[PDB]
This record gives sequence, C-alpha cells and structure tokens, in this order.
Amino acid sequence: SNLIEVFVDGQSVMVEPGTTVLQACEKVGMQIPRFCYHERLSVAGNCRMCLVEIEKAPKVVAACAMPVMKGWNILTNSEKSKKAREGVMEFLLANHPLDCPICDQGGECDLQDQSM
Amino acid sequence: ASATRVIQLLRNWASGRDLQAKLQLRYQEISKRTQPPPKLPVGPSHKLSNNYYCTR
Ligand code: FES
Repeated sequence: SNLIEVFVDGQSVMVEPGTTVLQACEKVGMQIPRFCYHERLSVAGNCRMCLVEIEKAPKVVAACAMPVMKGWNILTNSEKSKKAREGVMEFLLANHPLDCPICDQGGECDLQDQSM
Repeated sequence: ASATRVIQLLRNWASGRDLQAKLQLRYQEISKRTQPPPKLPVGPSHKLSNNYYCTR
C-alpha cells in the first residue's frame, strides 16, 4: 500500500503517511511524555515535553506535531531526549507552587508522575 | 560509688578484680542530655551544574 517504513529504537513499523512521531511511538508500544497534546484536540506544540531525537539529526523534534517520513529512526531513550525532558520539566516546575498537600489532584497529577 | 573502703576491699577480694576501675553504673562521665545544634552536611549530588539525573 502507501504505508511507509519508520524505525523506533531500531524496530521497523509501517505507518500511514501523515502519522506523527508520537503516534508511531504508540504503535510500537511506547508513550511519549506529553502535557499539551490531546488526541481529541488540535495540535498545539506548547509544552515541548514530547521532544524526541531523530537519529542523524542535530535538532530535537516535537513528536506530537512532526509528521514522520520514511527512514527515520526515533531514539526515544537517547541521552539527548532524556536531557530535553529533564530541562522541560525543570522549566515547568520552576514557577509551580508548592501546593501538593492541598491540591485536589495530588495522586493523579500528570505533572507529579511525569516529574517522577 | 559511695562505698566504704572496707567493703570495697571485701568486694575486690571476693570477685578477684578491681571493681572501682570499671563500674557498671553510669556517672557524670556520660554526655549531657542537651547538645549544640548539628549541621549535617549534604550529599554528593548537591551540585548546581553537571548534575543531570540521567547520569546518576
Ligand atoms: S506534547 Fe506538548 S509539544 Fe508535543
């Protein structure tokens, strides 16, 4: 068919053209970290938490908004992607209030779990 | 302890050791129950840079 071959951590998978990097990662079986992306809502690209490294690419792309093309090898657990996630969480938590004991979303917070 | 000399000699002879050298009752030689504040130094991963979590 028109399906194209993309690699996630060296594992090949067929994806329809127009599929984002995040959707390919879900197809392989991994969940890219996210804060602003919702499947039922339009793509925004604000939180930059879904930043993932494409092999042989010097710039980290946003997996939620970047359509994937043939031949890409998505390095989700690479050092660059981990450092990008750590930086994004540090910036997110720089101005967050210390309200966890009084917050109504204590044990079900995406911020808490993704920071952990 | 507050023991007379004769009783001390009797105990030392009967036991065969010098009791007053090493007594089993605690006296003023113990530390005070009020102590100065501590400081408790921080650990090795308290750097402000070159401390990314993915490396440790
Ligand atoms: S999930 Fe926020 S930038 Fe993609």
